[PDB]
Amino acid sequence: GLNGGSITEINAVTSIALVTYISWNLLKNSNLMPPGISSVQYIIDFALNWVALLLSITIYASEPYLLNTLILLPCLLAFIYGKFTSSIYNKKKMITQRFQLEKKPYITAYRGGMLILTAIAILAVDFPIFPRRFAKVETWGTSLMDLGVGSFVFSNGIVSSRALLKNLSLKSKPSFLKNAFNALKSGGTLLFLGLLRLFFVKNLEYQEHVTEYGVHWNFFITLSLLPLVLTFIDPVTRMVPRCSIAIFISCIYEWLLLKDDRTLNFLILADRNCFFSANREGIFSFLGYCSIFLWGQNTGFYLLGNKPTLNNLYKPSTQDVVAASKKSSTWDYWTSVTPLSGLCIWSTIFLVISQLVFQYHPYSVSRRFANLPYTLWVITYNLLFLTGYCLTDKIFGNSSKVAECLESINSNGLFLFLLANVSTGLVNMSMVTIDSSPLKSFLVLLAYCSFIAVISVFLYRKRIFIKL
Ligand SMILES: Nc1ncccc1-c1cc(Cc2ccc(COc3ccccn3)cc2)no1
Repeated sequence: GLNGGSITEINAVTSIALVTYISWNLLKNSNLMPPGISSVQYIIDFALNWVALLLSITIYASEPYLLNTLILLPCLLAFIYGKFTSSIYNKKKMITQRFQLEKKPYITAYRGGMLILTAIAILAVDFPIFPRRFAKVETWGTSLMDLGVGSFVFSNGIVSSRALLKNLSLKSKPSFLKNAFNALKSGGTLLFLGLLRLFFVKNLEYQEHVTEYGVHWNFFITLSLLPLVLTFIDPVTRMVPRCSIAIFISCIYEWLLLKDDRTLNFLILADRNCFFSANREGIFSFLGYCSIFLWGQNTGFYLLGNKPTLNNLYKPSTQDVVAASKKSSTWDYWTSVTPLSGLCIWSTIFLVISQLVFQYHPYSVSRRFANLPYTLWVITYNLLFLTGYCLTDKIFGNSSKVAECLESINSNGLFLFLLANVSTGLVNMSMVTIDSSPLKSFLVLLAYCSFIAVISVFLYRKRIFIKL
């Protein structure tokens, strides 16, 4: 585990995604780049999106800051050059238009960057050029490979918020059993893949990873099982908002963990004799994952809309606020917000709460147990990133297509993820990784990235979408 590393290094390493996005937008608006599409656009996109992240993670991990400047300062200059070679929105349209869901570019960029980072890190973990401080921690610590799950849960909750809103828009309430069947149909593929991976592990008899998730439990099972519990709870969430339920669950879990020490002693040093004693880690982390999913849904609630609505800060509503504005009170005026102000409010509240909790916590963070500080840290980081991406989108003024690679990876995330896993397995069976000198490993990584990018672009261009 090597105890991991500090958070500030993690933020400095990850900011490269946002820096590259800003540089790409500047290059697009610089007007020098020729109008028709050609090899130049593809080369520039590949260099900006894939090569920069790989350079940040492995070779230039020691000095990230300098790298960022070398990405931003040149492009900006080119921008100005365009501005020297060269010597609408309607309120009535908003009033007349009803409530519909609208896709946003920054969400696509966010998901594409997340998926690319993961795909790179999965293969990069084996080679020696990858720094050892970024490896996953054993019991207590912070590392770059602990934020991958939290981010995924947050994004899935944000996405499911749109299904919630669309269901609410319908005039007839669907039956509860129909909702359960829809959840089962959604989770069937993940459950089937989990069982297949379990059987493949039986056949492999590979190395033990018991402390990670237990004898039988796995990430796919939890991902498939979350929605069923959410639909079971939704009846209660009708009477009180989701945020209060998440707070209550987290408080109960933390009190149970902290009131005494025998619970920790049993959770850490117990024998594996019966089934419950065999898979304790996954069962106990399920509560934290549920809390993260709930907060992600609540955050996406007002983000995924197209126009401001009444009390969209914590509740799904489709009505209009201007009619209320004739005699709007203080509460109705404060709570009904546009996406940016709501993001800012939640960000500040979570920052202050996280600072207090980190100040007065006796233990450290832990991924195995998914205690309170871990969830707080994940939520605060994700909120900050999302606010940055929204601010960039707003200042650049584009509203109402992001780079090609981001859209291509976003379209077929699951299939490309499985293909990436298969390719990493094959390349590991190909050669001995720990032997390779740095240049050879870098060349191998470059070839693998090129192959994946070519496959993704070819799949997207022919308009073929595969769902597994
Ligand atoms: N190894 C894994 N296994 C299973 C699951 C996941 C992972 C995993 C993937 C990563 C790469 C990574 C993704 C997301 C983020 C934070 O989110 C954003 C959003 C926008 C821009 C930049 N980052 C950091 C780092 N690290 O770990």
